[PDB]
Amino acid sequence: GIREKIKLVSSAGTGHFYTTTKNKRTKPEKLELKKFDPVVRQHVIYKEAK
Amino acid sequence: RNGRDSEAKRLGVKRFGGESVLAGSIIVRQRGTKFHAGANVGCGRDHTLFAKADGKVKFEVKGPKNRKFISIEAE
Amino acid sequence: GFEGGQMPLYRRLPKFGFTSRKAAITAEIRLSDLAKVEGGVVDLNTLKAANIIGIQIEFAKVILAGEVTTPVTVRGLRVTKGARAAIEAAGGKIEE
Amino acid sequence: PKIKTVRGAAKRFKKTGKGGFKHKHANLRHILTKKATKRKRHLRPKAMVSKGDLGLVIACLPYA
RNA sequence: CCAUAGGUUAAUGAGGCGAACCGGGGGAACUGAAACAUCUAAGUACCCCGAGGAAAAGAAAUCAACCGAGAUUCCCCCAG
RNA sequence: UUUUGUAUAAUGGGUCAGCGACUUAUAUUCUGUAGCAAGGUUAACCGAAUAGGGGAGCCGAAGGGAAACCGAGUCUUAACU
RNA sequence: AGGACCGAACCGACUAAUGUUGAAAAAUUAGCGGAUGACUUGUGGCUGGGGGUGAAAGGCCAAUCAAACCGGGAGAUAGCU
RNA sequence: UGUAACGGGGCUAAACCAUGCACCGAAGCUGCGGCAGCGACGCUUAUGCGUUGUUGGGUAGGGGAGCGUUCUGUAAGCCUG
RNA sequence: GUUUAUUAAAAACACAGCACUGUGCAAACACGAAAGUGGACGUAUACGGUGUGACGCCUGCCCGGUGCCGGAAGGUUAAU
RNA sequence: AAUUCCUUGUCGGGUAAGUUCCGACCUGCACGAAUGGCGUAAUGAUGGCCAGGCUGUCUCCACCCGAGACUCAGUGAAAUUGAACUCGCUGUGAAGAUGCAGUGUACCCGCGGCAAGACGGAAAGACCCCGUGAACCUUUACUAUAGCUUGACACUGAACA
RNA sequence: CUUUAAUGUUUGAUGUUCUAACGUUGACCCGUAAUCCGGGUUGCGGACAGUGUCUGGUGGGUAGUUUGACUGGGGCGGUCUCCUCCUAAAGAGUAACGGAGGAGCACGAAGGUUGGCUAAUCCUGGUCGGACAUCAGGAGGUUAGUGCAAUGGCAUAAGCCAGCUUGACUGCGAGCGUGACGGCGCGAGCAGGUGCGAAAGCAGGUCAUAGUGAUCCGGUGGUUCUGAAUGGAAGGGCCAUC
Repeated sequence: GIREKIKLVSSAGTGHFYTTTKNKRTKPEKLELKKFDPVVRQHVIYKEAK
Repeated sequence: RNGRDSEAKRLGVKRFGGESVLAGSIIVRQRGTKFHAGANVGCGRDHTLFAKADGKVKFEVKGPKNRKFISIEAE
Repeated sequence: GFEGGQMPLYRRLPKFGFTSRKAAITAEIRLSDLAKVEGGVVDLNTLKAANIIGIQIEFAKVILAGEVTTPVTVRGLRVTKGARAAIEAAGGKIEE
Repeated sequence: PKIKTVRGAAKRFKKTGKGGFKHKHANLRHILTKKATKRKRHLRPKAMVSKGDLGLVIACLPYA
């Protein structure tokens, strides 16, 4: 519905991204989640609420 | 104004009492916890009860609420 | 592949891959041959001459697939591990 | 004549060592962020064509 | 005006027919796609021009691949 | 003949006689059978010409992988109980 | 004088009956309309198929017309009989 | 349309109820004779029998085994004025 | 008057008359790959198209929609 | 009203009696002004209604004259047709029986005649439905295209402001 | 460099004028005893018109086609996928244009864990204060709640509140369930790295069951896997994803 799709990109040098959905209207703030990076193999901070 | 129903989900008891199971085997695919998990039985995310060790299926009635457990006897 | 009008199996499944261009010029030599090469020396020619790989073939490989006996000198071909041991065990010589 | 291969079937099935055919799983091209990673991880390896369908496949692929 | 156009005469050749094969100029649709329009049928049917006992093509501004081959045409593979 | 079901008042046939409908070619798969057998077999063509040559090729003896590549293993994966 | 009036030839075809395996694949008999006109007729010519021609009915184009006839594509195709 | 709601005659039992013993009754079962399929089993061994058990309705359809026709070889043979 | 030759002759078609509209002549328009031809050896009192349909009394309001005619400022807008 | 469903509207005229006809009213389902409105003399093998005359149209048919029909001689078809030793009823039955069951009736064979049945004959129902059938027709369905139309380049230049 | 002034020069733009291309279905002459045509002279028009290629617009004038199925005949109406209950005959499944309802999402907390807590309603007392807003006590028992239908669940709470958080992880997966298949579902455990907790442990989303779309074609990021002489590249593959 209204809830958009965003890419959580990795803070390490890799291009690896998780992908998910955000309500852009009610939460306009960016979304930072310490997720797992399998190229670095380490839990790195992910950014970019699209 | 009518004429619709969902597809039948095929719930129920898949392995009955005394029936030998392997580990991992689904015993009761069901909807709430009509049957609860007992010894060597796990309860999945949709309340599917599955054999966590090998053995024989044991339906029992335990506890102060007369719940229907399902154990597995090691066999 | 006509299932009534349902989308057929060869058309509801995705397609994968590509064709190599290079696997059509590689070959795969057993050890049952190379007693057939007339010489006790094995190159791409000496195999082509023995009607065993084909003219278009550029690459060849000497897979363990049974029973080399005579001492054979393999030249310029890739040899697998097990068949390096089998060629060198029955006399033999592998240079590249 | 000589039998023509159903050509878009050759791009989708590949013959194996004992005559069965492997194929890539469906459902893993797009709409993907809605799917669990357990689905997607179980759809990546290639799979054998089942018993029902080998008749169709062998009919479409007579040289492979 | 010179001259060209035109006119007259003579010499040589052509014209038309013919079954298929051949080269070229044009060129469908039914059909198949379980509908249909891209696609197919198919450069097929047909129409037209021209030629020969055959025609056409043909003597690398061609391939190949760091080795080489050596014009064109036809057949069997390559290879569904 | 078609049908759930035809004495059916459902179809067809006035009768006789003659003709009248699962073929042919080329590929592929399985069964039988024959030859040879980790090998089998040639096509075009040459031709004393159904012989004999011709093994170009095709199929099989090795798979895995999208592919490089590896190879009785291989792919997945940083690595696999 | 008159797309004037009555009415034969001439052109037509309103009604009825017969006929309907007819005398006739459209007629006969009894009445009927026009009958100097936008008439009728002979002989020749011209227009052609998505085309002609049409005082228009989808009429007519050789007893064929919401697309002639012949030949070909062609054994079109027919999940239907 | 005609009795026309026992098939009919006809029945006061030839109706109904209860009990019992007879008999009729099918391509069922049995008897006798025959053929064929599938098993098992001692030989026969390349199969037949002293056997022996059991099976044999059949549409779509699958499997197996045959007869006839015309033509070629056997056949310049063998029948035939 | 004409029409469904062969089940419909009619209120239908036609018609004189009316109106609208196009057309300045190498006319519009039509047949025609084109040449050309008809329009017409005519010239706007003519010709083509469309509707209505002798005559008499008349033909009212609506330009928002669709079309046509006219305008060129601005927006958008192809090949290049 | 060629227009009006309700509707045989209501009133009037004609008729013994008038769903039609004529006149009128107007509540015009759903007239109406050049897809013309309303009148309209004459005309019409035009539509509707009334009357005089006339009559076999009819009450209700009768007789007669001819041509067939019928008999004889000659010639000599056709559609149809599984086979026939081809009755009625009542019932059964693929549900409307010459063929089944029960029963009743009926010597065998023709000729003239009638047409109730043989789901009679003729024509692979024209209606209805279906077919991923066809054809023509329409349109602001889709896709094209002829035609008309727009600009660029070509054919296609100079001399001055 | 910025900004300006004069000249020369280099090119485009526009308007007037011109004759020389082209048009002439104007006149005259000739081929020619010819209203065709061609040539000549001249007049008029004249870079226009016209035609070719390209291009926008218009285009039933014409052509090719499409215009669903279910359906107690077809049309008209309704429906078409997914979830819940009943029908459904005490395993599963089970039809009808049978009876009833819902979905085409929401959520970065409404997920994970740790620690804690327990509802509805009614009665009584009490400032504004009321049938019903807060307080206190009692009865009561989950008649409540569960992000949204219904069913099954839920107190060990799956309900309610707070602290810290990202396991809403990545690669796999014994074994099962469920479908004709495509597919869908459940899953202990293994490896890597993480959160909460003192720890045992729990966490691969949410109490569960709806919240959806195959393939092709193509877009974006990563990975030399390929890369038609060779080195690259383009394109393709693979992984993620739209």
